[PDB]
Order: sequence, then C-alpha cells, then structure tokens
Amino acid sequence: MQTLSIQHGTLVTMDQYRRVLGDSWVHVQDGRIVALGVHAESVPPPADRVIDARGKVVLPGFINAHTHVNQILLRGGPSHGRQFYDWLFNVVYPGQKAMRPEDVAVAVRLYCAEAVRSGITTINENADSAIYPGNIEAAMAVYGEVGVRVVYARMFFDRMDGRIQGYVDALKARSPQVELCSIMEETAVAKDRITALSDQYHGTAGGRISVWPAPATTTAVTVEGMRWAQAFARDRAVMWTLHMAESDHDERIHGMSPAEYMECYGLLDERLQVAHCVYFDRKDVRLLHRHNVKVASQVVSNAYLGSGVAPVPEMVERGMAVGIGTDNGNSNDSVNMIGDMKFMAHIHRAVHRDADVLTPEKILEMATIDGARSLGMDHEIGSIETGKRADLILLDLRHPQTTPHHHLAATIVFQAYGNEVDTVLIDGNVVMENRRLSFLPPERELAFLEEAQSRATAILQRANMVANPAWRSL
Amino acid sequence: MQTLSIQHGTLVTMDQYRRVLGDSWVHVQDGRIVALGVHAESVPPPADRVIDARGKVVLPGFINAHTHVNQILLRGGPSHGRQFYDWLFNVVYPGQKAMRPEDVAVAVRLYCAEAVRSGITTINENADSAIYPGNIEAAMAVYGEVGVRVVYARMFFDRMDGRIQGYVDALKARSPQVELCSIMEETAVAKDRITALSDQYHGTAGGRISVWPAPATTTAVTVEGMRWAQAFARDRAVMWTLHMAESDHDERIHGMSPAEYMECYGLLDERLQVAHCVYFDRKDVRLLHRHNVKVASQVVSNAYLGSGVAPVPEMVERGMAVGIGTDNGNSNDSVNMIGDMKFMAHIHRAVHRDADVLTPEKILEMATIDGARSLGMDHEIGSIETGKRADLILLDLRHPQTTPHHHLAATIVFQAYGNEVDTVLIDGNVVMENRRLSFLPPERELAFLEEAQSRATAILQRANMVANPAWRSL
Ligand SMILES: [Fe+3]
Ligand SMILES: [Fe+3]
Repeated sequence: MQTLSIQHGTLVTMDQYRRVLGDSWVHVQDGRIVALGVHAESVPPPADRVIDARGKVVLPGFINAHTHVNQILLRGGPSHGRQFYDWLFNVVYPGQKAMRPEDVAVAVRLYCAEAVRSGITTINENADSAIYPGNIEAAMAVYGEVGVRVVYARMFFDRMDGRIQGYVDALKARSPQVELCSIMEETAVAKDRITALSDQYHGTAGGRISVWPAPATTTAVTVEGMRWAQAFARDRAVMWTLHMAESDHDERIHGMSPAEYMECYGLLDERLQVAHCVYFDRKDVRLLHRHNVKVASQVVSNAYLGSGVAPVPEMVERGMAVGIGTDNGNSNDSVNMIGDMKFMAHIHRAVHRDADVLTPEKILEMATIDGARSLGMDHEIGSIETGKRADLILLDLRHPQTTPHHHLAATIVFQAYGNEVDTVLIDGNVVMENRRLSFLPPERELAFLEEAQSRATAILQRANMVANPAWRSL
Repeated sequence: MQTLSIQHGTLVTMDQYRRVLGDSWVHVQDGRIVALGVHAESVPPPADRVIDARGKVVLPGFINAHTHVNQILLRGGPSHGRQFYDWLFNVVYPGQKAMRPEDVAVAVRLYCAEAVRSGITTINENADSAIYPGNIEAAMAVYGEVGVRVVYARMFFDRMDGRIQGYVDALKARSPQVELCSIMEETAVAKDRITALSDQYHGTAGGRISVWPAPATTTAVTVEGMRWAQAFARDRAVMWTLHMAESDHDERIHGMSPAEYMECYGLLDERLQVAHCVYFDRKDVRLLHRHNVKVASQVVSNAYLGSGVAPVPEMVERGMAVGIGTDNGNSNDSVNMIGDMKFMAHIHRAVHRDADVLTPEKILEMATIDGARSLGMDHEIGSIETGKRADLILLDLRHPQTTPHHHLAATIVFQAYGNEVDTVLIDGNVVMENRRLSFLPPERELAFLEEAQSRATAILQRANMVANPAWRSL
C-alpha cells in the first residue's frame, strides 16, 4: 500500500454538502481517498509522501465530458471559419486520414500535456479515427503511460445519409483538392471491432481506461446499430454515447427530431450520454429528462463552428446531469477547462440577458461532480469524498489575475486563466507537480513541441490542406 | 370513536407509488384514514357504517388551490367580455360592495353546492370582501355547517398604485353609473383585523377552517405589509399568499418583475403561495424555484379575462408545487375541477404544439396531491394514505361520456363532464351521497336556487350593473 498525504490546503470538496474546508488535509492510499480532516481538529495519518498545499486550493480533478483528441494536430490555421459539415469534410476527415500511428501518439501526448496543465484529469475521448490500423494501439500506449483517466468512446458509422450528399459535394468544392473521405463500416464489423477493443483494453492501465460504444449520430447509424450499443452498455455496466443535433442539416431525421426518433425506438435511457444539444426544443429536453439521459455540452465549440447556443440552463434547472466538454482539439481551439467554464458562464448570461442564470458554483459543479454524473462515474470520481478515486488538483491563486480572491468558485470561473494549476494527481499518482509534467519533463518539452509542429505541417502537406491562408479581414 | 368503511372501490391513491388498487377498501375513523386493503387478500375491519363503492372509483378530494367565492352571485351576464381591471372595477368591487351578509351566506352555500357536486373538498378562499362588517361571520357560519375544508385567505390592500389611476378612470367610463370603489386600509388596521380573525376562527369547525394572510399584490401592498404577512405565516405555521402579475399593467413594479421585486426584499420563501403566473419569464420561474415557492394556476380564468397562458409546464417540469384553482366564481364561470382539468390539459397542448406536454396523470396530481403541496397541507390531505384525513370522493364512470374507460386518469381528464361524482367525504363526514347534498337537500334545492337568482338580480340593481346586455354577435 503506497500512501500520500495532502496537507494544509483549502479543500473544495464538491461533496454532498458542498463543504469548503480551510486548512485541511487528504489521505490517499492505493489510488483511493481514504480520509479527510481539518488540521485544527485532527492529525493526518502518517504517509510515504507529504504534499504541502499551504496557501493552495484543492479540487477534484476537472472532467472533460466530451472531446476529440487526435484532431489537436489540425489546429493553428486550417480549422477555423467553417460551419460544422464544411469543417468536417474539408478538414477533420482528410486530416485524420493523413495521420500515421506515430503522429497519433504525439497528438495524444500533446493533448494530455495541455489538459493536465489546465487541471483536467478525466477525458471522454470520442474516437473517430479508431477505424485506421495501428491508431488504437498507439494512442492507448500513451494514455496508459501518461496516467490520465480515459473513457475511450469508439465511434462508428454504419449508414449513409443520402439526403445530405449534394450539400457535401458543394462544400467539398471549397477545397476540391482535399479528398472526400468515408469511414463507414458494416454494422457487424463495427460490433466485432468495438467488442474486441473493449475485451482487450477495458479496465487496463490500473482501471484508468474504459471503453464505450459510440454510434456517431442518429442519421449516420442504423437502428440495429444504436440498439446494439444500448444493449452493450447495459450488459457491460458502462455507457453509450451519441452526437445529437449539432447542425441545422441534422435537425430532422425522418420528419422528427433526433430525440423524438430515438424515443420512438426505445433508444433513450439512463446509460445514454448525448453530446451537442444546440438544436433542441422544449419537447426534446422533456424526453431526455423523462429517461434520465446524460448530457455533455460543448459550449465553446458550438460557437466556434457557428452552430449556436444550447439550452443548458433549461436542462440544469431540471436537475439533469450536464457536463462540460472542450470538444475537438481543433474546434475550440484549446484544451482548457477553466477557459471553457468562463465561456459557459458568460455566453448564457448574455443570451438570457440574466447575470445570474448560472452561478459560478454551478459551473464548477458541471466541470466536476455533475460531469462525473454525466459519465455515469459519479460513484468513483468528481468529488473529494472518502471512498472515491484520488483524482485531485492543486491551484495556486497567488497571482495577479486571481487577486483578490474570496469566493473560490467565482474566482476560478471569472478570473483564472488556466495556468494556475500546480500539482495534479490522478488515481493517486503524481502526474504534474509545480507545473512539471511527469510524462513530459521540461528538459524534453521544447523538442517535443517542435516535433508536434513538424508532424502537423507534414500531415497537412499529405492531406493537401492549406495551413496558413492569406490574411483576411472580412 | 365513530367509524366508516368504504368498500369494493377502485382506489386511485395518488400515494408515493401512485398505487391504483382494484376491488379495495378504506377504513376511516375520527376523520382519519386508518387503514387500506385489497378485498381478495383481506377483510375490512368492522365499522359503524359501510359505503358500497362497487363499480366506482375512489379519489382523494379535489383541491381548489385558489378561488374567490362570494363573486359567484355576479356570474350569468354581467361579468364576461372584459380585461382584468375592467372586470375588477366595473363588476367585482361594486358588486361585492352591494352584497349584504345574508347575500354572502347564500353565495357561499351556492358555491359550496357546486363545488362539492364536482368533487371539490378543499377550497382556498381568497377573500376580498372581508373588510365589510358581518360578512366574515355570515360566511364562516356557512363554511362550518357545510363541512368543507377551507383556507380563508384574508386579502388586504394598504397602498395606492397612483400609476394606474388614469387607466381606471377611463375603464370606469364604460359603466359610469357603477360606483368607483376603494377597499384600501391602513397597514396597522389590516394586521389587527386579520390577527383577530385568525385568533377567532383558525382551527375551528373541527380543524377544517384555517386563516392565512393575503397581501393582495406587490403593487397594492407595502413592503412592511408583505413582511408582516410573511412573518405571520412563519410564526403561526401556516402560509401566506399573493396575486402576482395577472395583467400587463402589473407586469412591472419599480422597474422589475414582481418576483424580482420580492426577491430584493427577501419576500420569496417556502410558505408563500403565489397565484396567477401569466406574465412570467424564465428568470421569475427560476426565482420562485430557488425559494420553493408554491403556485396556483388559474388557467380558465386567465383565458376568460383575456390575460393569456401561464408557463405551467415549465414549472411542473422543475418539480415545483403547482395546484389548480378555479379562481372567481365570476371569471370562469364554473366551479368544476373536472372541467378545469380538461382545460389545463388542452390549452397547454395547443400552445406548445405538443400532445404530451402534460399527462392526464400529472393533471390529476395537480388537482389532488400537488395541490395539497401548494397549500402546505400535503401531510394532511391530497392522497389516500394511512394517517391522512379522510377527504375522499367517489366517481361513477357508468355513463355514456365516460364509456369506455380503461386508463382512469385519461378518462377523468378527457371524458368526464363533472357530474359523475357521487359521494363525497370531507374529514370523514358524508357531505354528499348519491348526489344528494347533506347541506342542501333536494326537497329544498329548487327554492334555494330561486332565492340565489333573486338576490343576485337585486344585488345588480343596487350596484347599478347591467345584468343582461343586448344581443351582440361581434
Ligand atoms: Fe463533438
Ligand atoms: Fe384570483
């Protein structure tokens, strides 16, 4: 039994009573939070190592409820300015295709480096490139080494959407030299591939890695395919996830909303996590609420791609589990939970013309405990409580931007930039300490970033994509 | 300890599990439901009297969450076609003024007759005519005799709204021969009068009568007045109630919504029941939700007076306690919970373009258990559960309109007219049996109705109100 003691911190527990514990400590053992206490009232147990958190804030690790990792190598100029499908077919698919396994490994490490730096400890990777050979293995090796907690949601597409062909062909003419790609696969092939992947990797890296099935959308997946995924999630006590209504061209499947359609086939349940709820109406919300569907809101990305604004307050006010996702590494274009929290707070205040539509406490909940709920993992993660995993982060507010600070949630949401996280523990392991990354040490950092830059450039050459378009004011 | 056994009925319990118990019985003692059972599994206890409910449906008594009784003598021609304030100042105030105590007694008995006939067992009387001498006394005598459960919410006005004077003078010119009335009173006078009324009548008639304070509106009552009412409710373990935002001329007090205004002064709490939520926005709903404010929706009246349509589904979807009120006897113009339930179901389906916005089950809950909640009385009434008061109603569905019937809530909401109620018990006492009213026997009924007709006619003469306006198609 390895042990760790975090001492003299202010504990923002996000526990049942939302306790905030001044000058207090956390005892960790074998990856689990085993006890907590107040220093004035109790003495911490002896431990192999002590981390002094004096003058620091301790939080549960942030949870990235829905993201796409590999695409991070496509940010920096190629990705912006485009509506969802334009982005998807002229950038994302062709760019992903051009990526070799050694490229994917770098992307994953880069993504993880930025994520951990910003306090993110759990990542729901929606993987659209798992169809390409060697990619999975390359990625999983890095996830495991790095020590992050990962849900690997293996996306599949088993159905052509014939309605949208002419639209796509027209979009492709924008970059006619980038190649029109298809990642469709037969239903049975997808089942086999995902089942294999689950059998092999689910529970690996010390319980840190999970595998879920991810039918892509209601228009790109058959009923048979979604029913399988639903059944799979139930049989294996995990979740399934689906992208739902992310553009106005998806808004309507068979004369009804995607939620309506899913309801018709008995496809809304408590183990479903839907992502992207922009094109939702009152009824869609009601249906999701009725069946206890979990939600991931990609607020920044919904803006970036010009989709719009989801009805998060409406869902939250009904006690639904809504987490925050950064979305793609190239539809954001950061991996920074704090920046996105700020954005979640502000965009909804602005649109509702209501300064109190979401409290910063609530936003912080979305990033932590509620996010865990949306992953069906709230029993294991999301709060500083005895029994739960030691996924913990230490923030230093001793900086200009976060001075003064009194109310910690307000300070974090409205002031912090994302560089104030100091130490990060995942499953009891020290992944980052005084901003030094265990899986990317400072003496190796600059060289690694140069490798990532190069590979990115090369990827874009191979895909025939324009990296740096001409200066454009309008 | 007197006893009553209701047998061989189908029990629609509205209990914690929404149990519907076929061929089942209820045992009543000293006004309280002491046991329930299924006939096939168990034998009912011996009892002084048995009521055979064979082929009948047993429900908790309907709860009229917000109403105004006396005005019932002003229905039948004088009251319709007018916006809220036009109705208020040219019909309601002058008409009420013209009523003598002997008239009020008749009004109350007529109202109660109709109410009990339609299954209503609890009544939240918002009394705007309590200021006139002898009226309280007359009314209370009848409520007590009749055996209905009554909340007597004594309304007061201690503040002139100078902003709407010109509007009202213009409205008065519609019926210039009808006198402009004021029922304003000094803050201290109102406190004293209400406190006296409470001391005298609260808990009387075997616990069946309660007294609450009812500041009329946020524009017609001082902050000092509302705070007093709030404190009073707290100190005496009752509720306080307030009319909120019933017309577009109210929709703003001091540059903010009434709910916003109340929030500013700490005036929203869990003992508050607001009525009339038509001019409500998302933020108002949120505020009421935050503080667990109870609500009464007067759906039919909101239509009758041309106010509009309240966001009931939005409040209900947030688990708020929303009851159904019939409102004024002369802004409906019935006292029929079943008819109003039907209207609640349909108006919202039509406006939301959604056939399932409110299930008939949910509508039925609004009329019973949820209604009880909205009165702060859900521990005592609203469901067929052991420990609760024996406020119970028997419905006979053996009629053409309610045939066929399978799903009982659907049948009651979408088919029943309101004449299907047979036997009614309030606090264990039999108040109607086989449509015979204990407090208005059939051999006396016709003569009583002729007395009510006469007195009504006379009231209108005295108030100089037009009873029967000329035929008008446009
Ligand atoms: Fe996405
Ligand atoms: Fe009213």
